[PDB]
Amino acid sequence: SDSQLLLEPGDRSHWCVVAYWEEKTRVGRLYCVQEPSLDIFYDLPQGNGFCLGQLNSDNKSQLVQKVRSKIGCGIQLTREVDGVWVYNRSSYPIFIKSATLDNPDSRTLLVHKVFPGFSIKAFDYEKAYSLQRPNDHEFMQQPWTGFTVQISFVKGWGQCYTRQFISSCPCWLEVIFNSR
Amino acid sequence: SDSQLLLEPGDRSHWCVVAYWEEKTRVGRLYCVQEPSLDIFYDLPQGNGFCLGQLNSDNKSQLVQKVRSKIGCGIQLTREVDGVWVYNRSSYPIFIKSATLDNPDSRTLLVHKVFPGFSIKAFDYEKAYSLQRPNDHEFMQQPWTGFTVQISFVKGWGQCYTRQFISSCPCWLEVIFNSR
Ligand SMILES: [Cl-]
Ligand SMILES: [Cl-]
Ligand SMILES: [Cl-]
Ligand SMILES: [Cl-]
Ligand SMILES: [Cl-]
Repeated sequence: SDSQLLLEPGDRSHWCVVAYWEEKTRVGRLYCVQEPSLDIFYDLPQGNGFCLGQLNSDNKSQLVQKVRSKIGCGIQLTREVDGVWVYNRSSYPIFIKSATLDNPDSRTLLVHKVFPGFSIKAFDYEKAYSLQRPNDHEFMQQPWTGFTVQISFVKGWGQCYTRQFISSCPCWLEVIFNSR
Repeated sequence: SDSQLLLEPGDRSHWCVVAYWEEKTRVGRLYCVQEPSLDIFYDLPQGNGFCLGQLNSDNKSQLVQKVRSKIGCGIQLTREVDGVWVYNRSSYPIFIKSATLDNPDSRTLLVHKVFPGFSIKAFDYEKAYSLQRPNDHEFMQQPWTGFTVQISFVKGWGQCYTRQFISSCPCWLEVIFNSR
C-alpha cells in the first residue's frame, strides 16, 4: 500500500517483555508489551494477549503437557498507579520471584505463592529504581535480577520445593520490566 | 476514550532488547529494536539510533565519565539472514560474552575482545535454538544466559582482567535476543 509496506523503527515505550519457557527450553518468540494490560493464557477464547497454546514447542513431556492443560485462563499483568500487578485468573496457584517483593536486606530472594483469584504487586518502580541488596552476593553480581520477574504455573521452586531451580519447572515465564 | 477498538497489547516483531548499564546502575529506558540495524553510540555525526550521551545517568563516577566519552561512535548491531553481527566503530576494543561464541562442552563462557574496525557474530539463531552446555552448571541453572549477550566498552572483565564481574565495568550493554 503506502503505510502497509513501511517497517517502523523500534522504541522505548514497551513497558515489559515476556519470555515463555518449558523447563530449559524457550518456546516461541518474545512478546513485547505496549498497552497497559496483558492476559497470558493457554487457548484463544481465554484472553486478550499472549497465547501460549499457539506456541510450537519441542518439549513433548507428559508433565509439561499436564501443566499446560492447567494454565487455562492464566494470569493478567496490569500497570496501576502503584506499580505492576499480577492477577491469577487460573484454577491453580502460580509462584513468583521478584526483587521488589522482598526486604532489601535479605540474603536471598523468596518465591511467593499466589492462589487462584489473588493478586500481588509483581513490580514496584520506585523500589526498583533505588534497590540495593548488599547482603545478596548473587544479586550484586547479576543486577539485572532487579528488573526480571520469574513466574511458574502450578509448580513452585526453591527452598521447600522439590525443584531447586526455576529451569526445572514445566511451564514458566521470564518478565523483563522497563524502567519507565 | 469514547470509541471501541481492536486492541493488540503487544507484538513479537522486536528482534532484540537493549539495556544500557553503568557499573551496577541501569541507565535509561530499554530500547526494543525492530529496524534491521542499530547504531549504539556516545557521539556519532548525524547519528540516528541509541545515543548513550543523551541519557542522564545517576552514576557520577569520573571513571564512568571518561569511558563514556571514549565510546565515541560506538558499535553497530545488525540482524542478518545468518545471525546477528556486531561491528566495532569505536577507537577502543569492546568485549563480548555470548553463549554461541563458545565450545558447548566448556565449563564457563569466555569473554572475547573485538578490535576497532573488526566484526563478530554475536548471536547465531541455530546454535542457540537448543544449545546445551552440560559441563556449565551456571548455564543449566540460568538458561536465559543462552539468549543474552553482554558487551563492555573499553574495559574487559573475567579471567584475564582485574574486574571479575560484568557489573564492575564502567559502561556496558545487556542485549536480549528474540528467536527467529
Ligand atoms: Cl520512543
Ligand atoms: Cl532441581
Ligand atoms: Cl507480532
Ligand atoms: Cl579474545
Ligand atoms: Cl570485581
